[PDB]
Amino acid sequence: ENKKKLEANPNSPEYIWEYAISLIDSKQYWLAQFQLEKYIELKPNSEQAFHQLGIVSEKLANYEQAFIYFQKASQFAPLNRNYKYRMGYNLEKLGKLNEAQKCYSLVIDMSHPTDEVAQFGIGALHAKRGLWDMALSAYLQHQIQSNSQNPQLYYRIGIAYERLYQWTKSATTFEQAIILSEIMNANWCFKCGQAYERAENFEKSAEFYQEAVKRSDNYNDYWWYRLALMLEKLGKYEQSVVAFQNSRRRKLAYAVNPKDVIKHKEEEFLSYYTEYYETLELDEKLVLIESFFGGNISCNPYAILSYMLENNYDYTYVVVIKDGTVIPDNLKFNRNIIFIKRGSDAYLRYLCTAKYLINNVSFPYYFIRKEGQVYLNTWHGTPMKTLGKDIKSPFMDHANVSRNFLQATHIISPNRHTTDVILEQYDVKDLFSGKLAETGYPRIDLSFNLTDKRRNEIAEKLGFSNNKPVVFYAPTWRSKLQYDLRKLKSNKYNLIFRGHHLVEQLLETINLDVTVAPKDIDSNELLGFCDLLITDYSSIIYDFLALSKPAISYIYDYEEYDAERGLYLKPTEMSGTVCTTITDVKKTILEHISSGKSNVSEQDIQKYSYLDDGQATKRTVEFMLDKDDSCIYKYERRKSDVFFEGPFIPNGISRSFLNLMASIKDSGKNITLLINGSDIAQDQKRLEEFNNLPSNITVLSRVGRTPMTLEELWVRNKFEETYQIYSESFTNTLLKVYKREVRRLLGNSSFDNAIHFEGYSLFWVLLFSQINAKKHIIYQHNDKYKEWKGRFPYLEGVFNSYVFFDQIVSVSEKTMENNILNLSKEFNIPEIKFTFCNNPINIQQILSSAEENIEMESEFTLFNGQKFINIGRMSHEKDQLKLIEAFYEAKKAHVNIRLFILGDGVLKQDLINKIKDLSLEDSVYLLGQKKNPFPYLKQADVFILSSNHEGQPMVLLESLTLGTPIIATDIVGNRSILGENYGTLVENNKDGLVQGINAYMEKGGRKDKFDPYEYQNDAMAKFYSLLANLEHHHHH
Ligand SMILES: [Zn+2]
Repeated sequence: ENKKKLEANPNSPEYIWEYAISLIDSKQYWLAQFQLEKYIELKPNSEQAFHQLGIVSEKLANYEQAFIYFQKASQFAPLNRNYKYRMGYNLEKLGKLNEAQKCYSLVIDMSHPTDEVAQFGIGALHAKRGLWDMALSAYLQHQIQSNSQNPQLYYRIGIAYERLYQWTKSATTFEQAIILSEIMNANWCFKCGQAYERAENFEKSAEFYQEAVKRSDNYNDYWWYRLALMLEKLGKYEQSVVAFQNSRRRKLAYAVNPKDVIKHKEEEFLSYYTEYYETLELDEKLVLIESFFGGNISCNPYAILSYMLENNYDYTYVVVIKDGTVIPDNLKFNRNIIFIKRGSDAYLRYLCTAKYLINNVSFPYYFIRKEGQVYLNTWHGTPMKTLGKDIKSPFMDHANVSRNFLQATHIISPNRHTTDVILEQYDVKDLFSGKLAETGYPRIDLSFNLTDKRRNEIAEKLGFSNNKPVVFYAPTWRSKLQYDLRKLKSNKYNLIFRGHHLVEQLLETINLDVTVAPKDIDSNELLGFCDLLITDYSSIIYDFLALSKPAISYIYDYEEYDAERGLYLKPTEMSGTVCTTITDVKKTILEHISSGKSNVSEQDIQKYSYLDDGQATKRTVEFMLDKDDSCIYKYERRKSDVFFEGPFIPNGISRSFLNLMASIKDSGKNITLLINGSDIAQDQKRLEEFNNLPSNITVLSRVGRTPMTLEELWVRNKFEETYQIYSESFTNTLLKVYKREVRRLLGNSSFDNAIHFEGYSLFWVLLFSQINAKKHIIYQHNDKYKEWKGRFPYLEGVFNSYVFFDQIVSVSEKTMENNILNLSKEFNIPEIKFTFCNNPINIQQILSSAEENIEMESEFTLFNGQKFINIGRMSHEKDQLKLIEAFYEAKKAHVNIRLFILGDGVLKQDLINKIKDLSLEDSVYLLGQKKNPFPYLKQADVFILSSNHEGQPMVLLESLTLGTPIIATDIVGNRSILGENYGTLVENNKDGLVQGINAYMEKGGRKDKFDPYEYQNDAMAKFYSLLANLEHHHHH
């Protein structure tokens, strides 16, 4: 490329070496030979010079001079292995076979015993240079000499055959490496199908192309394309089209570009899933198995997979694994089992194609059960600590589990205790539209039916030559375990321990009689293998009680663990022998080993283990395939109404929602509330307002992003940017997002009424329009047109979405007509859709707050003539300056008067400044912010509201139920609640408030005849009139 003979300045080793290497890199070997001879004349001790001369002489086919040069280089660094190999190669090319073989032997003996030349011979170093004829010969020699059966060696042999264009030998060799493999490799299956194609065996080529795409974790369009070609050559045109259609990750005509649409990586990942969800067909002979997020293959899903394997069920099985997941022995060398990694492309496709899904915890947030899919959630044990909706530690942490139960069609239980706890503590009893059957855990079958074969294999895999008793210690995650395992050192029994992968790795096993159970052995097999079980707070004890063996509940830290996790059971009512010290554990072990007595109470077996007869897996499988209804827990579901309040900001909307919740709490219905848990967990005051809900409220929280296709992301982003109605197809595309999201959150649930109570959040307006309900209702708490043009642009999208609801309910009749005037004609909403419903009040709490809470009251209210009260925020909208000015004028005519103000705010200091101006320091008192103002509101004589803007003046009704009358400025908020019949209204000026004070002092409080129960009965009757009859379920 470059001459570099440019520097004709001679005799310089630097320039000579520069020119020589440039000649070698340009493959001008004969020309570089003379320059390296000149360098050796100058520096006759450069090891690199002898290295290059050996390379040059070998490229020049001077094999004798190559050996001489490589030898002179090797004695410059006898620890260099590449030199010794090149010595042997050039001797082999020379014909000196024996001298070369002694060289190869030195190369082998001086190599680390897992470097490739150790397990695969000297041919691996030929392969590193592309010398495939010599690599194949050495591979074949090393296989025959070692009788090796390593699949990796057969793979390297097939690679050599492939680069020699001996395709038939390459294909058959790859098939051996695959057959000899513990788990079939997707990459190997492609190399085998590729070689079979080049050999023109199309049936074998299609066979292994099919294997490759079935087991490929990542999407490979190339492999789908090659499979489709081979299927076409075979004449299978239908399957050829399917593979051709799948030769593109995205099949749909989105008419949009992914680069301009996708903002976040999660959006791209979810877009592939959503297409798979909508387009891929279910395989009626496919079963997916997942246990503990693929971290291991154990528990109930493993027992079901094992049962259906040994009974030869006609299925293909997909087992979900992670990196480094240990594989049980009975699953190796099985072509009917496909291992795919969680979260991969194959994971998403198989979640959308497997007809039968089996899990013991939960699928991730994006999983949606397709129609015709069977999802069996087995769970993973009898619960013993605080669990689910009572765990406040991460807010709404159980939400995806409650989601998964709503996605499930079948659920199994080990005992009625677990049935009650799961259905109640995950808030899904009335919503769960599937089937729950009490079959007992199939994992217990692995303990009952341990074979003498497997028992002997576990014994030799452990190192137990004698039939000494086996003691199994399996505690839960939370040093003492070191002290406890020394104290249990004994020759009388074999001690087996299983704990957390972290605990077992830093155990220091010497000085210990203990054996850490290998991770390839199931815990239920260990229960049937052992003779005595030691545990503390693990649900594995209830797998044990039906095995007629002694158990020990060793609970040294019951105080600490109960304080942290809250245990269901007291110490005296746990199973087996309850021990609090380690010396008592050893004493109890030897007592029971010698006596042979059982120590498990039969009352415990009747509570938790009455279903364990070693046949639960047949019951579960027949239940899942809808062939055995004998174990179903049939019960009556309540009808359900679903609500949305918002993010529970403490405001007028939340206070009205809480009052409505208190009024309907004993209606015999399931009141469901949908929330966004992340929007509430941030604010301490939002959580406090959320915690005031009645305890019977079923609560579901959205988890994660909404899965959307490519065009669905564009359509949504466009709508949430322009808020316009565009066409029928555009609207249907947008609404398809929210019907899918309703399914993701609720499954096949159905409700009587879906009530969007907030009326603001656009996401929840479109979502509630798609809930399967008999009636869809959305509230209006304000003048929506003023809120739209004042603060919230997205309210335009809400107005263009009122078409998707049946009723639009305002919180007052005045507000209703205002909303009709501003929205009905402008947005094509029929007048008949609009209605109103007065906000409910909690009469019992108002009455209880005023009469109870005998609290510290200022001495200046306790003694006076006429008392006037006002609660506000000093936000200028309350306008307390016009109040104190009307007071100064009203003190003239009548003087035996006092006034009190509650609250705090910005315009505070200006109030105390005005206190001295009117010289009323002893006639007006500015009390603090009171956490319970109802004692003051009852004991006062007049409640004054001088406000200029009032949104939800509910204190006005509150005071009137307490029997203390009202004077309030005639603004739109105070008139919407009072009108002309309740309370006394005045103009919004100083003179109007003085007239109201003076009119009260002559004539008294207005004789409005306000009945709090009449207002409550009217408000609730209007509410119940808005609900549905026995009408038909639908979505919009
Ligand atoms: Zn409807």
